[PDB]
Amino acid sequence: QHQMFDPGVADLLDTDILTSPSKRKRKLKSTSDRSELEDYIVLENVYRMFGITFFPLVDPIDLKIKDASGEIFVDREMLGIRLEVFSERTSQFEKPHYVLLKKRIKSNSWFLFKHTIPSFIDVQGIFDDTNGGLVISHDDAYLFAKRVFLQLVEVQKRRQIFKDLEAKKIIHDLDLDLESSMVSFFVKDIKVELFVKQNEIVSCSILDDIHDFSQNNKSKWEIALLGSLDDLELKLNHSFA
Amino acid sequence: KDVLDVYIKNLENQIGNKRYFLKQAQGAIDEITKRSLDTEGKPVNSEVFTELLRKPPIGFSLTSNFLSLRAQSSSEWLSLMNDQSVDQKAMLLLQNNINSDLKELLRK
Amino acid sequence: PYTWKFLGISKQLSLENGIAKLNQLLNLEVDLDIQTIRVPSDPDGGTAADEYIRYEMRLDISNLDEGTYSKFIFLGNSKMEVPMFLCYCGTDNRNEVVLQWLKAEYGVIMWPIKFEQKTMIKLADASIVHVTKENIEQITWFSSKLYFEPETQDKNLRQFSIEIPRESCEGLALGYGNTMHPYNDAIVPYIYNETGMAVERLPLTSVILAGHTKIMRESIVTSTRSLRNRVLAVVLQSIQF
Amino acid sequence: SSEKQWERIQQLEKEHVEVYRELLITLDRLYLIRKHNHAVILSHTQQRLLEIRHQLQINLEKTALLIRLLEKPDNTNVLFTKLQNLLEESNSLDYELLQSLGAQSSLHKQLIESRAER
Amino acid sequence: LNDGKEEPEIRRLRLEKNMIKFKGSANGVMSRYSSLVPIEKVGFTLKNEINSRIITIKLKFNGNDIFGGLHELCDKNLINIDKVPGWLAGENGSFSGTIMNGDFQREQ
Amino acid sequence: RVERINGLTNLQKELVTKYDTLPLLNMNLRLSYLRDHTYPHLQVSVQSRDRVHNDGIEVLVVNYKFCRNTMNPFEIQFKMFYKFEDSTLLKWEILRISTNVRLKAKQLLATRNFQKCLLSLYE
Repeated sequence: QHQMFDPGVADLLDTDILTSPSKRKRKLKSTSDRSELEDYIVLENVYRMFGITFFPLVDPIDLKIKDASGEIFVDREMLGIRLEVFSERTSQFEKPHYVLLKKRIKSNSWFLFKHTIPSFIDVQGIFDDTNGGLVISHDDAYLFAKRVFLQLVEVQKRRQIFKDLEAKKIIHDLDLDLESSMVSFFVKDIKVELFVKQNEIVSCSILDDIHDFSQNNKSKWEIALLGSLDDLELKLNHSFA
Repeated sequence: KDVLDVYIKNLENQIGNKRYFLKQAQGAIDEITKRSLDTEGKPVNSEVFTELLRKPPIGFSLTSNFLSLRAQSSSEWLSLMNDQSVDQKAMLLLQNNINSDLKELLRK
Repeated sequence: PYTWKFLGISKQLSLENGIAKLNQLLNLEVDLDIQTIRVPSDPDGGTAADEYIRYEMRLDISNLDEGTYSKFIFLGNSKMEVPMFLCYCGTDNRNEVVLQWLKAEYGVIMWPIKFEQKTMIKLADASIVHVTKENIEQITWFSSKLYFEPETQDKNLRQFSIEIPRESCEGLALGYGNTMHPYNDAIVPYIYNETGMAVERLPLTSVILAGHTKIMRESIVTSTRSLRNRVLAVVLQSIQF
Repeated sequence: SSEKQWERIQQLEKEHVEVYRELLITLDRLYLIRKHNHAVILSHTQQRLLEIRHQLQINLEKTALLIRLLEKPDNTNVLFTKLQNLLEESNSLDYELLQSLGAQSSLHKQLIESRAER
Repeated sequence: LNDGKEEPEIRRLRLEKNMIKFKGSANGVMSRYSSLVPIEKVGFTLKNEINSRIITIKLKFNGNDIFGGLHELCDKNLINIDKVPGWLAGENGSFSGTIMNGDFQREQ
Repeated sequence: RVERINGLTNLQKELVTKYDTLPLLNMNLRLSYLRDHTYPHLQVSVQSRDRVHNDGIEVLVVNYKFCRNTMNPFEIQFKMFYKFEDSTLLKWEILRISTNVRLKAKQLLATRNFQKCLLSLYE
């Protein structure tokens, strides 16, 4: 070994880290962690395979000190919810949705602080309805979360079937509102206006005028188009002509 | 990047080596000065100092900083220097004008 | 309505010695009062070096407006490195005439005065305080209004204000406890705690005590015809270096 | 790019030499206090001779790696290519400083003769 | 409040801290100060209880982007980031209102 | 100070460094929020996990146990294949079911959209 230190200096100065980097690498800092995160998140995938998915969250400003132990704590708890829907149309998942809840200072009860859910889903009203508005338990929070999730699935479920109908050329081009409640489409040359609740058509309108499209023909077509959405594809294909 | 990556890693490891060297060194200083239980100091013998005067990437660091610090500090000196010359010369020509003006006042 | 402007004096001129040549210069005779005052009588402010000597000089051919009412104030003290300053009010240009006489007569050199933000806060503290005939301090509360005007990129934040009614000021002062300079003692720390804002550092432009005075970058505006003594003492202590 | 790491070293080398110098300053008088248990009172001239020796050690070490890099100017190490410019500047800058340092004395002499005249 | 003797990296992450506190993302999802939706005017009114006494502070801001300007002041170190509340940072954007019990309430 | 954080990070330092608002990435925290705060009494475990690197396709067989009724919990096992890239599922298969729920759950499991099946079994 060369004189990293003089032999009259290495006599006292410890040389251990130069004999082995372990003594030095001990301070600087593994294989197991990278390989076990593997299976845990694979299970986390398997849990995102359920759709309704609580996820954690916090707010920065609500952190303070306990003044004696020099330790930090959070004033107000915060819950996060992630809302994934399986898109059978693509075998992938749609861009998720999130809703976030905070605790009141005095009441020790949740309140709706921030959320990603669009305004046509009245999340505040759902929250105020849950347990009379006194949302406390995580079970009440999951009731609220399930309600909003079913309300989102009731949108994706309509969008998926309508895009499927478009894909197979059962209908010509179409335009959709944001929540897929009012939808307009040309079938071959006839065009139709629909207004749908969750899973069901509630009103229909046929606009085009055709020689065989008498008022009685028009009326019975418009009436037959009502009902559950699952049968719409079948009955439209049957009424192709 | 790899050549600079490997070199930064080697120099960081050597920096850590030097940190441990300094820490254990100052620990030795503290313990052997504790052996110097008295506040007084032993006259460092010439013969002991003589035999210390007979026994003893690092250089690239040494070259790089001796040279770079030779770079801007020089330009700063001449620039601050030349900045002094230009305005003190301006004082001098104003100085000579007043002297030249006052020189004829003296004749007056 | 009563504005003011302050100038510094580089020598402790005895103004009474020279009154006559001013009088003939101004074509009128001016009054000259003499007061030896003890303004910072509080114990932490001091009990020595309080012996400021105050001069009231007036150019009143009449007193129908500020310009005619325009009255000068000289206040000085021999222990003060720059010994004396000057105050005057109104738009009357005879002020300029007397200033010219001063500088030409006593060989004295004079300059205008500015204020710092902390100087402004101290001056505002000095404005509210009053002393009874029993030599006892007392405080009169006014609805303070801090008014800032920062410089920011693209005029992102042009100006902003912090208005504090009488009740909030009094409550903050009482919460801090019995004190004498509430604006510095209590109000500004409360603002900083609630907003993280350092009022001292921020670019203050004015401090307005509603119906009482306006304190500004270059001048003092006062509801009363005159300035109480602590104002002048604070000014003098601000002149120095 | 590589410039980030290059500048990381441009600061870590200042750290490295600062620490190497204090390490020498600890080592030398640690050996001296090893010879005598309380040899802490090394003199001003003794300290200065020690400093001179350490400056000569700077000389030898920077010479050593200058030899390492320039004895075979192969330009394989990208750092060596930067050290070339870093060496070029250090000796290119010198002439202006020398000339201005010389000229200011004459300018100040002009000032002095003007003051004497005055 | 107490108080160049500084180095790049920690300053970089301090600026990132200010960025996220005023923008929500390290990359700064939309200059470094322009905000998503610039706000020209906001009026706040704090109501806090001290010693069973209610205290009112009403802040009024004006400009082209209030929170961008406040962000600039934070960068210049006139305001402490850790003590800026959310309503002052820009949440509840475009809504002037009263804050009681740590909960924002839109003005009627 | 400056720190590097990931899914394994201690929640305390994530919180102390928390000046953003993004989801907490602490991984067992997400797994717990899934496992015993929105799906309590759902004891699930992945039985096999090998990925075919040559095809680049993950292969899973994952076993569930629904233990609301601890006197007779019912169980199910999904095999499952997804692309491992572009986020797409290839197929999934129910390898195993406890007989105690076989018929009563078969119609549900006959339906696709696994989300439906799993969370409906839960409820």
